[PDB]
Amino acid sequence: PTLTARLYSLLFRRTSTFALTIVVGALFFERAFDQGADAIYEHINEGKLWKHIKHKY
Amino acid sequence: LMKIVNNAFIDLPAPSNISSWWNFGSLLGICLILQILTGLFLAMHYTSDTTTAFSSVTHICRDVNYGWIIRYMHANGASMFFICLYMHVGRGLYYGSYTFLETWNIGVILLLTVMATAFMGYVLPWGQMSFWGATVITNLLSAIPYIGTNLVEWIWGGFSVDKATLTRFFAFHFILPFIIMAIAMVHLLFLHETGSNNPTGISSDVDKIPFHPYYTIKDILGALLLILALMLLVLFAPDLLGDPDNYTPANPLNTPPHIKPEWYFLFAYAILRSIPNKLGGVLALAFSILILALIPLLHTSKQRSMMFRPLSQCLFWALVADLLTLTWIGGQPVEHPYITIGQLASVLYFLLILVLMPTAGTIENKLLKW
Amino acid sequence: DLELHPPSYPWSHRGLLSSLDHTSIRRGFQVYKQVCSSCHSMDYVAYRHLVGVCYTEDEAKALAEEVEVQDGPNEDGEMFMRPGKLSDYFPKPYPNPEAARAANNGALPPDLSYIVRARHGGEDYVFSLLTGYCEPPTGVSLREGLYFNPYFPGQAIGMAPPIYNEVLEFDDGTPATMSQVAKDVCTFLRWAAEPEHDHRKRMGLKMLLMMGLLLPLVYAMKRHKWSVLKSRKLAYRPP
Amino acid sequence: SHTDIKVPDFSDYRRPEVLDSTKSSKESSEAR
Amino acid sequence: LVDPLTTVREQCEQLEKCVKARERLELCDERVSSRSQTEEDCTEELLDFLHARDHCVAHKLFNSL
Amino acid sequence: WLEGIRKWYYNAAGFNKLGLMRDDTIHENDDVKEAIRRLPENLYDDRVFRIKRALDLSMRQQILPKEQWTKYEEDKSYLEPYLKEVIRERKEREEWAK
Amino acid sequence: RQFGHLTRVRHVITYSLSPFEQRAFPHYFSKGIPNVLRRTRACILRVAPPFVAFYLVYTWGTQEFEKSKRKNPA
Ligand code: HEC
Ligand code: HEM
Ligand code: HEM
Ligand SMILES: Cc1nc(CO)c(-c2ccc(Oc3cccc(OC(F)(F)F)c3)cc2)c(O)c1Cl
Repeated sequence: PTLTARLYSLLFRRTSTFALTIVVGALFFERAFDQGADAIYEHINEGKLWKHIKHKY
Repeated sequence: LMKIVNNAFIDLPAPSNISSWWNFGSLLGICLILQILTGLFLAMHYTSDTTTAFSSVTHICRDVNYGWIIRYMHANGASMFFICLYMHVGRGLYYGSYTFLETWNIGVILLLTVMATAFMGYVLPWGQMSFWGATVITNLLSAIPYIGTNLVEWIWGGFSVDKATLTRFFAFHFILPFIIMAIAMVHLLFLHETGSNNPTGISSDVDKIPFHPYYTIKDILGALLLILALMLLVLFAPDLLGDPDNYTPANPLNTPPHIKPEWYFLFAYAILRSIPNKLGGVLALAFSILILALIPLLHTSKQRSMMFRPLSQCLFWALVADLLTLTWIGGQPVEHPYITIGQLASVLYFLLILVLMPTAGTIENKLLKW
Repeated sequence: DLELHPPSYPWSHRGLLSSLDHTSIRRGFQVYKQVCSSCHSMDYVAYRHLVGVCYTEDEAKALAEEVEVQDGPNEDGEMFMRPGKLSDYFPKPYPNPEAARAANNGALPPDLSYIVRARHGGEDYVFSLLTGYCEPPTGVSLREGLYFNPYFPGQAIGMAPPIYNEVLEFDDGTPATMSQVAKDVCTFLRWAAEPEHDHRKRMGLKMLLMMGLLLPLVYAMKRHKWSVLKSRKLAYRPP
Repeated sequence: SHTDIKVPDFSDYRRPEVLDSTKSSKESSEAR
Repeated sequence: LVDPLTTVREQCEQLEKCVKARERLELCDERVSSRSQTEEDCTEELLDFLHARDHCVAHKLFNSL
Repeated sequence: WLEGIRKWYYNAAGFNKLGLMRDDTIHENDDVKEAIRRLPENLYDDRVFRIKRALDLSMRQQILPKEQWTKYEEDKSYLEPYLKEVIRERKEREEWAK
Repeated sequence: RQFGHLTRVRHVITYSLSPFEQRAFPHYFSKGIPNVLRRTRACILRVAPPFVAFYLVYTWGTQEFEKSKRKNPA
């Protein structure tokens, strides 16, 4: 079986599980997406932000 | 058990041939809730007094935890409101929905409710255009004989705008959207006796379908693009539409050189500005809106739509230009190159409606023998 | 007679994800204090708004301890002066507008809190205002106190030239030329009328990478349901 | 009559996993 | 001590649109100054020079700063 | 010359590109609901199917191929006898009231 | 009002399929884009020309406005 079908019969079949899945993924997703944009935002504005001038003072 | 009313919103019969235009008819349900939701939290900090109001705005834009957003989700949200209307109102013209006579007239009273609401919503923060924008619009009612000076003084709580006239709006303004929230339910009730009105114009009773899976998600999709095209403004260009002057405190002893209310009046403001006379231009304004009630007595073609009337198509989108002109021509000052256009364009507005759109169906009936 | 449109200058923040060079905010604040704050009543800001942007807690608090502020009803029933604290807004120059008009040629400095967003072009205007003082042209005569600058409407302003090369000196020691001053100040003023610029772009960015990611999936979920009826053949089979 | 009826072919529209009428479903269904 | 700006204005006054408008300015300048009683001025022509100038100052100046 | 224009307008209105006819698209009112009630079965169902597919194709924004389109000479005026019959009765019903 | 007494149908047949048994976006590029054009050619003529003329009155309206502020030879 593909990952998809293995994914279906484990999680996406029983609705009680299907809601348990989403908060789990969301709970971890919050931990990645913030780190991503905060770094990209840091990266694009390299040499401008407070944390980049946080050591001098 | 009252859930069964949501047969209206769950198991409703509606067509299948439906565009994404009619999403706009639904977004106002979101904009109306979205605006109140924002504006409510917003108004936990506003103050209905002069000396503190403009500060009481900046109390939000600076010190409040994410209070700065709520001003702009509200303000520019009030503009994405209209952008749905003037696609939603132009619709029924182009698809012949005004025939639902019991409904189209309701479609007026919602509008006039808003165009007297949104006005009140611009003046609360005293942006130096608030005041004069309140003065220019409100003073026009003085044009009336024998009561003009009395009403305007009566609504000016005296002799001109002041602390009292602020507070007379913040309560008139924080209330009406609920009156819209109610009348909107009426606007749907008369519909539910007949259902929607397809682009063709034909009774599609043979091909009506549910609403919970299909148009729901479509409306969400419609809603998703709205929030997108609302987040862009607030996030990337909140200064775009709202004139910059509205951040200046208000002072009756200093006018700006150029004055214009917010952009959306301008199709109508320009009409008044064209007429050098005072009163005789006003009654064009109120008639520039109430004419929509006059249309259903001018449905000539024994067809309904304009999908099947290529001549009227040439005249319909033409009207959109004249609006997009009058939207802009009012936005610019009073000088000779433009005044010559307002005297034309404003006449074109009345002209296309009351002469030629009937004239098309008078012809198109005859090209096809009825 | 004419207006004047400033050009579209580049900046460290003109991009749709370009934030402010907070360093450039730092030296700009020195300019407001040495120069502007004798006549510009910026009221809608306090030193505590400078924390986490250009200075620290202690360094900013040092500046409130610097200037005295009117505060307190004494138990004797009077008012006194104390060193400022963070919660106090900027020391206003003059108690009212009139004294500012009397301490000038009848004209009034506008506040700089929201001047940038309250003036067409904002920074480009304000930068090109200071850096557009020039000798008058032919045929023009101007009263006393006034001066010439095209960008200001009417081309007649009661603005004494406030900036000149090495009117002051900054801390890190950059070249205190008339331009580098004008950048850091105009960079400052945008922050005054936008304490949210840094965070505006963050949610400015987080939006797309949700909506750009969602909006197709919804556009599939739409097409997932409608596909029953996007694919439907009919017929007509009477006797 | 009701025997002369026939269903058209949506093979221009189906998923690839099911185009082969000789096969069965239920091996890609769980994936679909 | 020198302003970096004046270096750039100097380089730009050599440019095409800058020089041409400068020439018209002098002709306005003499047309008025040679006349006695005129409600006229070179506020007209000065602006066409500057917007032509500052467009060059725009494109590059913050390479230095 | 005229008749070269009726045939053209009928091609520009679009409603030959959807398997429809002319009477199909009429605004429905009380005067017309009478006639559509009065039609016979063989023609009535033939009204339905012309509509029922044009809708589903105004859904997709697709059309029929050029062959299956409608032709001006074949634009049958099947409804006019049944309709003018009505408005005769209407004006007989009104003027008799005056 | 609801399903059940709307109107009459006789001798019509409907063929409809699950979504699961079919791709969501079949021939999205192939058949759509020609259909975008055909959709476009049938509207463009009676949609633009007003907006085309607007571009000219937004054009001449500003140019003729600019001149009027420039002085005259006098
Ligand atoms: C001499 C006291 C004083 C100084 C010092 C001073 N200002 Fe001014 N400012 C004024 C006055 C007086 C006006 C009135 C201008 C007018 O009435 O048009 C003004 C006007 C302004 C304006 C309004 C622009 C407009 O459109 O009217 C701005 C912006 C401004 N100043 C910024 C600055 C900056 C930047 C500096 C430092 C480089 C500065 N000011 C220093 C007194 C001052
Ligand atoms: C259709 C309904 C409404 C319209 C068209 C409208 C219009 C406006 C507009 C255009 C502004 C702009 C002010 C700015 O951008 O600075 C504004 C601000 C404001 N709105 Fe309204 N409004 C509406 C309903 C409401 C509601 C429902 C509330 C509260 C629940 C509200 C409370 C306020 C307040 C207190 C302000 C002052 C904030 C400010 O000026 O920025 N308004 N309104
Ligand atoms: C807050 C304001 C409004 C709300 C909440 C609202 C809501 C709706 C909704 C949900 C629909 C059904 C969707 C649709 O038919 O496209 C609708 C339809 C309609 N609306 Fe609006 N509307 C508002 C304002 C207006 C206005 C200003 C008009 C002006 C004429 C108007 C006229 C109509 C008409 C004629 C229809 C006919 C529906 C059809 O043709 O099928 N409505 N309205
Ligand atoms: C054809 C059609 N019909 C209807 C209702 O008959 C709707 C429709 C469906 C649901 C509606 O309910 C809502 C939802 C949110 C706000 C709203 O405002 C409110 F609540 F009245 F203020 C109404 C309102 C209208 C629709 O979206 C379409 Cl497309």
